[PDB]
Amino acid sequence: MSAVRETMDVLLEISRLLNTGLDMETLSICVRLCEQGINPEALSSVIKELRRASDTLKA
Amino acid sequence: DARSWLEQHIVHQYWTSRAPRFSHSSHLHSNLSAIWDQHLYTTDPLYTPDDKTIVTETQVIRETLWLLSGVKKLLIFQLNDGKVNVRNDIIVTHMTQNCLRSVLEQIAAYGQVVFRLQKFIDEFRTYQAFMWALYKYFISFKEELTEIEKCIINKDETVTLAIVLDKLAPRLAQLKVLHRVFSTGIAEVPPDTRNVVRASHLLNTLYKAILDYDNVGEASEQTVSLLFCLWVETVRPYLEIVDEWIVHGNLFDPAKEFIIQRNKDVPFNHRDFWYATYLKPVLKQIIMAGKSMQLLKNLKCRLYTLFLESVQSRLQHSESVTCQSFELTLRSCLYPHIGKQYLECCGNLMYT
Amino acid sequence: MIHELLLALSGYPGSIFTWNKRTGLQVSQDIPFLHPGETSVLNRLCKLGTDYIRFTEFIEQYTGLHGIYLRAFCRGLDSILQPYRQALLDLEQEFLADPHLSISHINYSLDQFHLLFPSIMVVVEQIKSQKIHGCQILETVYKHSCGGLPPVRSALEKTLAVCHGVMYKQLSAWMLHGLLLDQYEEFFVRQGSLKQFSLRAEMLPSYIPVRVAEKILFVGESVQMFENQNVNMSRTGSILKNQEDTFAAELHRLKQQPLFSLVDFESVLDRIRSTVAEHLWKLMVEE
Amino acid sequence: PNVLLQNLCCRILGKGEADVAQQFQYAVRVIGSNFAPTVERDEFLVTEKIKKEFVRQRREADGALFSELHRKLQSQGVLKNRWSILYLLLSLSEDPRKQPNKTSSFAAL
Amino acid sequence: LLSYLYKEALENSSNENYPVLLSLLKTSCEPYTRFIYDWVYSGVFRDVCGEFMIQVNEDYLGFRDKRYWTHGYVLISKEVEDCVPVFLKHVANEIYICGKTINLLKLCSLPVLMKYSVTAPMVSHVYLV
Repeated sequence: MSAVRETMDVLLEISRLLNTGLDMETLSICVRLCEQGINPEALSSVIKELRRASDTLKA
Repeated sequence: DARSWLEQHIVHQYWTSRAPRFSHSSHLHSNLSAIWDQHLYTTDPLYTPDDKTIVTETQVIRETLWLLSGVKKLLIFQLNDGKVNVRNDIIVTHMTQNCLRSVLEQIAAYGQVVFRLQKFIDEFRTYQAFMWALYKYFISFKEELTEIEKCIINKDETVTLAIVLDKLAPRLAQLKVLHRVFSTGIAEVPPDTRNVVRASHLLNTLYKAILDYDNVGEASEQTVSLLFCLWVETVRPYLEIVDEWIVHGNLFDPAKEFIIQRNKDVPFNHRDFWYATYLKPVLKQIIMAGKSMQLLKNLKCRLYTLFLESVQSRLQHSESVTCQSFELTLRSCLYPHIGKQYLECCGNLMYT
Repeated sequence: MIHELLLALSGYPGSIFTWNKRTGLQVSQDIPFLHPGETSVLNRLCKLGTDYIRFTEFIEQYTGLHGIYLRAFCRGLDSILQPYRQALLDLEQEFLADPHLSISHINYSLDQFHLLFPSIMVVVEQIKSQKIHGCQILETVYKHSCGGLPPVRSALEKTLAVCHGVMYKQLSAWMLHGLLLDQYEEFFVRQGSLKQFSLRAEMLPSYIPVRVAEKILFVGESVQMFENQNVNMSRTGSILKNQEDTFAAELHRLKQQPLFSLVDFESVLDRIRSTVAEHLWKLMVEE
Repeated sequence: PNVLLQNLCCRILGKGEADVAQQFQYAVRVIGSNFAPTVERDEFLVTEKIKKEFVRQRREADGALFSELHRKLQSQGVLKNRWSILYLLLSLSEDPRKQPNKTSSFAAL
Repeated sequence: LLSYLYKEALENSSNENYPVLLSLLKTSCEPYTRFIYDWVYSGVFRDVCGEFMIQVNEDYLGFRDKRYWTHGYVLISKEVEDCVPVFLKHVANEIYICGKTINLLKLCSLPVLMKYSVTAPMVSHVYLV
């Protein structure tokens, strides 16, 4: 548990600077899926459709 | 599921959009915005409906509480740390967008000063003592803030945007006459020599300001008390250098600047060197005392505590009813406080 | 949230109050349900937990560089944590009383420790970076207490008190019958009757004149020559004569104050010299 | 992985614990398709693109900062999937510029 | 151990750890001071139990002239007793020689402050026999 948390915290530093605009929890899921093998291009695409879908819904 | 539990026991999020949204109430005059928007959308052929962050009515007064003393606000845009302004998407349902902008722009410009005044806080001697006097008012100004915070958590809520707004008005008028003092206070950084004129002339701008407010006071004497707090704690090292210059003979100064251009002559053919600075009658008392202590520590042969006490004794009987008018009388008690020590020091000179 | 934050500030990490050994104890960025504004004031409270574990390692490292005024300086550092830890405990009983609280209340109560703690953190880093030890510890804290900020000028006098007390162990033994107990050469009286004992300047406080240093040398040198002969012919002793009992008392009173003044010290350098000054005159007639 | 992607959908929408089934079904489809990413593995190549992107939004101070963060990141844990995370973030970046339109009337068309 | 405990008694620099070790150092000196007075009021070093140098001294009936000319030192682990309250930098050498002359009458605050108050009884008894 110690090792994992310490990469994430360094990982959240980059995400807020680079302007990802994702949440903490969601990022951990993105990283677990990668380590289990996912394509990056597909993964961003899914995130994007979900993101747009949430904004429209609220209004 | 835990996410859903949080979402009900905490008020719904409005810094990120992923929480559903209220802006309903059963009164007829509280859905004013939905009515106002509708009007614009049919009258004006060219209307641009903004993308509005739905707020969360009368929680704008909680962001006024934080903003006026406390931390930088990352819920609203601040272009820099001396320019506070309010995002153009904040709506409260029981007013117009524009109407809303206008109350939040008054407190924004009043939180612009306390936030600017907070960047001066450094966690030489004169500046460190002016910092602890500004910082002292900030911990007593949050006492009233933490009171108004317990009012909104109490059920029923009570507060609206503008109802505790004329309650925090004495402090509001106190942080503005701080602004006039401070602009005149530090605004000597581009000026040449940072040495004695900055320190002297910020004690002198405090001195100039207490005449402008005390002698027109007695209808806001709230602002007279504040400028005198800032003076009694700013004058506190600058008098106690003069206390060490007599009862020990020599004084303490920074090793990178002077705060009074008090200098002692190491060879003996003159006593002390003077260089003019910025009150004016008190400066002559320093010359004559140092002349006499400078011989007596090389050749023996043959104040702050008192200030506070003469101030208090006027007070238990700023304005006073044992002095007229007003603050220069409590000061002229101090010119005898130096004087009772000063004449008997110079007494000892001729004795050797 | 409120009570769990109190444990972050007595130096105990959650995974929410994560400890990093670079930038310190910090709140983790944009965790679910934490207001933008509340993370900003929670971060000002975490700087008072960052310098607090940067202070408790500084005690345990040097108790239980080398020096014996360093560890007197550590019991100098534990005394400023004393009101901090009481104000964490007065938050603690309030948040057991009811669970609805604002973090503005901890912000209000612990700003007082946001202007003692930065001003003392420069003190311990300055000690460890010039590598200084000894009687120049007493000099190092003293001239900062000359400096601005009333909280800090009263504070550092309490830090002054405890290493001034280990300076005072040196001057009770050096005047007892002589013999300096420094184990790492830490004082201002050089180690030398068998060989002549002088003064060093590489340690010697700069508010105690060079001509005062010798006022302490010579009275100790005169009992240093009976440390040589035999301790029952002493002009001080501890059963033999009552000279030392009087000296100790004058010592105890000057010691027990958190500020040390030189005018009072120099009047009892007279009395420690003048009553045993006639002993050495009554030596060399019969010698 | 079924659980992880479903939880991914629920979290982003901030609600819907079996109502995001339709979005989920799509996501399972996209992921089940294949890609050939231009630049495949190798840590140097992705770091170089991130720095250029930083300069372009005029965030220089951030470009310099990130590079220390990258060395740090490595030190904390070493993967063979390191690159996939850094490329993922890269693509998923957001520009500060412009308003992102309305969604309060764009929903309706 | 007893000489090591006085060395830790000289480190009194956080003065809450010093009184706790004082309690220890003083209990440890109880058997020790028994071994001081047994050797100069009878002139025989006694110690068969515990280690503080185990000997009983060498008897001699061919000698008489100080009794012992060989038996080692009485404490031979430092070759003269050192660094326990009692000054011992002449006092351990003056219990030594008083031990000889009882064999010629009979048979054939500061750690330095308690050091110096015990020292002056102990120079006074060595001159008393």
